[PDB]
Amino acid sequence: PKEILNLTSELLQKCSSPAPGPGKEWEEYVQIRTLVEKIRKKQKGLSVTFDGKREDYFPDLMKWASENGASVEGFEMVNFKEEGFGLRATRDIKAEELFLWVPRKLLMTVESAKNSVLGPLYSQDRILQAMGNIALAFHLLCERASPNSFWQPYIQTLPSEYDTPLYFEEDEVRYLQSTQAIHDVFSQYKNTARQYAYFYKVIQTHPHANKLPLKDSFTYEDYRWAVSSVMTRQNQIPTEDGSRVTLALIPLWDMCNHTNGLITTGYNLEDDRCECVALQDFRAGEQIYIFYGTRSNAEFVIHSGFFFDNNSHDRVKIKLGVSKSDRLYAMKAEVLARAGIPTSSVFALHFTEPPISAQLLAFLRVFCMTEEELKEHLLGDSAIDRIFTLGNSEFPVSWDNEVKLWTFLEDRASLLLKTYKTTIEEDKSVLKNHDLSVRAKMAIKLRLGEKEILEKAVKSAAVNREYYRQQMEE
Amino acid sequence: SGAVYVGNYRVVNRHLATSADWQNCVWESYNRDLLVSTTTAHGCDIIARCQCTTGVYFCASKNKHYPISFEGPGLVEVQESEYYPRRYQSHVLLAAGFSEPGDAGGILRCEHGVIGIVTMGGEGVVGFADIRDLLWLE
Ligand SMILES: Nc1ncnc2c1ncn2[C@@H]1O[C@H](CSCC[C@H](N)C(=O)O)[C@@H](O)[C@H]1O
Ligand SMILES: [Zn+2]
Repeated sequence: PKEILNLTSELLQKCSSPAPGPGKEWEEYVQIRTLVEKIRKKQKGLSVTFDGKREDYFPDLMKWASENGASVEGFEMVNFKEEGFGLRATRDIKAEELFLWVPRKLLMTVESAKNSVLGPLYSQDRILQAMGNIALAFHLLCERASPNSFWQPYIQTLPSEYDTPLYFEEDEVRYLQSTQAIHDVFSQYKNTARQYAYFYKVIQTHPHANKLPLKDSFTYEDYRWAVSSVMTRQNQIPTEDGSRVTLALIPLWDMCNHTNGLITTGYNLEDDRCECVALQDFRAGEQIYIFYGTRSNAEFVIHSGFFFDNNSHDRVKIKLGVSKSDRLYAMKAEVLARAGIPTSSVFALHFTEPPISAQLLAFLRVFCMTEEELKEHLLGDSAIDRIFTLGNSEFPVSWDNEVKLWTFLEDRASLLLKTYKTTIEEDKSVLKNHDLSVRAKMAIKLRLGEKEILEKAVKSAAVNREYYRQQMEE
Repeated sequence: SGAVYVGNYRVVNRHLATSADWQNCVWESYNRDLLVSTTTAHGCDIIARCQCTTGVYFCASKNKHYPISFEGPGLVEVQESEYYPRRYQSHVLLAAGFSEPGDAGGILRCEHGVIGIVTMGGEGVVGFADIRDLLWLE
């Protein structure tokens, strides 16, 4: 333990530092990554392992869940080559049919964590109180480490590894260099490392940790596993009394895969159970899917561990705001405030049509607006009506403002596109020609998706600029 | 309960308001579909400070609590109905979800507290009047 404590302290001291700024962002990452590996290298890996194949434990999950009133009828567990494990129908299922439910007593939740062996520490530590997902991850490890716990039949069917970024090789991460997504990756890695270092110290010293099953061994690998298991599986349910909402892991639900559609999941408070209905008709033998949510591709890769290709909800981040150096700053600020729009914020450029939201359009209409136009939108009772047509695409302020607006956006989108290291044809060529690892494929596909969205934004802005200018001439 | 009770104030959709709320009105906003009136008893809820995009709402037409992810509080078109003309409403969070006219007054929560109340809907999208900046309710 001396080596671990000495390095643990070093890690906490280094990772607690504020970012150095972008010139050293890659550098910060690899330094933490190196130190984390030095620590992980000296540990045995997971404290608790099981000897069978993952699939060999499915019969116990199914038995255990059926004993507690869960739905175990009409579907079974199979290994799909493309996604890995998931549910398959054994009987035909119709859309909106209830096929799955899970009673509250089988769920792993923060509310239940409060009453487990972790309770005494939960109540004292600030992070466990503040971070729902951390308290849930530690509850999961405590149960994993307890051989007679209620959830062993479920914990035993979880995978030993995940494809989220915490499991990426350095050279796989490298493919994301300069993409927007990498900023969120760097943060995720850094925060995970910090949490481990902090808690390792807490378990070793805090007196309420003396009776925990995690007292003898808490490896980096154990923490990484637990955090990943929560973030790739968790959902939100109401608390027992309906007074608040809380994180939960839901056995025999988290085995459903992802596709496009409507949300089919939710919690039935009256009967105290989680429910799910079929998204689409499935014939026996088909893979069962649910909709995970309207998430971006960066979120799916970073938090859920996979890259979904037909992501109709994908987008990129753009930061805009009104300069304080402007002459009309105060007036623009007043119009935006009246409209409920902040002076500066992060907006998004979307994959699907239209490329911009009404809020961004309204923002930009003010951003490019001149003094006279601002007075029209500020002075007079009619001003309020003018302000609430700003997000309405059929109500341009002036042909001049629309041209300035689309010119501005055309240039911003092009400038962002120019910051990438590779171009579109090159990335497509690599994906087609190289026998890449799965993780490398994700990094590249994600990189490509960001460029494709920006290219579309430029083309659309260019067209609108020409359209409005032509109207100006008439 | 179809309304949010914090400190000594009750927050309701303005168009669901009754004469009692108007008599005890302390604040209102046409543009947000909100009316705030006083109470005589202390409430139980909390206005969340958090910068979340995710939470749960009670969908009364389904009698279920659904998780949703939402776009921030931008300016959104609201269709004409028996209470309002077609207009844009400010400070409205948007998510894919289920909402029928009877779902108005349903409450959106995250693990930090209340975020907003169902004000608009139809055709797959549910929209909530954001109440996170009504700091004075506390
Ligand atoms: N349509 C899809 N495409 C690619 N990966 C998917 C997917 N839907 C779900 N996933 C996979 O399933 C995980 C969510 S949990 C679903 C069960 C999982 N296969 C298991 O082994 O327990 C994700 O981390 C990802 O690996
Ligand atoms: Zn929150």
